[PDB]
Amino acid sequence: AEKPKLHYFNARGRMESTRWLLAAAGVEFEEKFIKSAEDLDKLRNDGYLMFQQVPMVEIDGMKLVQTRAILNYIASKYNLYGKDMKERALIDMYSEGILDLTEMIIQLVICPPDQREAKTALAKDRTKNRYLPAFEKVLKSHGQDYLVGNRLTRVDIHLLELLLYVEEFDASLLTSFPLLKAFKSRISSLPNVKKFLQPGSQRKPA
Amino acid sequence: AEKPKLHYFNARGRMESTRWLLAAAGVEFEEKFIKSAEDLDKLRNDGYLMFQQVPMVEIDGMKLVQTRAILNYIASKYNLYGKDMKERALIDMYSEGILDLTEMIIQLVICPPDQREAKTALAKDRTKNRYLPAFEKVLKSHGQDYLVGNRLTRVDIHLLELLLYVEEFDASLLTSFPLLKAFKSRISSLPNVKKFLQPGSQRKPA
Ligand SMILES: [Cl-]
Repeated sequence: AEKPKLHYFNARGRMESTRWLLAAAGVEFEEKFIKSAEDLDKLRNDGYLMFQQVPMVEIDGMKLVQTRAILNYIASKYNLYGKDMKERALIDMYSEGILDLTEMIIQLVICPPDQREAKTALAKDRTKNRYLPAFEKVLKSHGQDYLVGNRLTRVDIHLLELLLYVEEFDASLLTSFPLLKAFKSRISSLPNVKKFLQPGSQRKPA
Repeated sequence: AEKPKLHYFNARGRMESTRWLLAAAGVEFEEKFIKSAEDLDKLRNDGYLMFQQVPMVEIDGMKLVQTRAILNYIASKYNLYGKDMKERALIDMYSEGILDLTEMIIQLVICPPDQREAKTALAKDRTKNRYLPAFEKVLKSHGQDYLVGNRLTRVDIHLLELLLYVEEFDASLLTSFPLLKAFKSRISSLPNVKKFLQPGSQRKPA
């Protein structure tokens, strides 16, 4: 199938950034949900999971695991990875910061309830004082609609996804970043993104 | 300077994989060690650290942070990232597995002493039963000297580095993987790698 096939639980988890990037690229995709231990064991026994873990994406004859490998391939394939290696260096630097903050926020519910408060205060401080200032500064410096190269790249999508999660986590964290507010509304208005934001899409709930 | 400039503590930590890749590529580099809080604050105040953290590498007019961004740029620049995006997909999938295991092993000393035993047993199980079998299988399947494309790529260097750390951590973990033993000796014998393995190089101690 030329539709990529996404193997994961029926949940956001580690697959959601790949759903976002495919949706932004206008690429229809199929999901095969892991609903049982037998589902996972079959993928493992069939040799489909190089390190016995999901996300796995079947695409272009490959069985790709590791979300960073999956995202890199999708971004290159659909021209969302910039035009040269210096542009990719900016995209990667920006993207890695976003993934680090996203990981901290996701880790809050996997962490035991008695440490969730302490890691929540830390995640909020890092959001307000380390990560969002860096991206506000990028947008303020060049004044362009997109993070890199004055055109849509993968990291605009990664940032929108993060901004949506911040709004779920604590909407007040966004109030002091006006260029990021405007960015969120702009990227949300891209036709493929608008479609993915609508109820009924493959976007997964919190 | 066309020598890249590596900003970090005088320690392996998160900079060592970049030292390895530059050394394997035959690229002379300069180190500027953070020896004081003033050193770090200056980098931060001067706007050199996008997310206020090191590693940072000055290269080709850029101030690159996030080790994955740094490594991606160095690999592309010095032709250690394969020849097409499908080859990069394999390189990335392999590399991400290696980084995940390396992180677990590094985390053992940062973790408090009273949990080091439990995470050590887990790291050893993952080494023996998840990660090293995957790479033994890659080498066994194609029987070639290198992981990807039958030529040296970044991930051969990442794997050698991991194999050296496994040998420090618990040398018995390697005994059942004969193709990985042979791989370690082969990659160690590359002229640029031999040089980096010699006492007196910029390779950092444990
Ligand atoms: Cl990457």
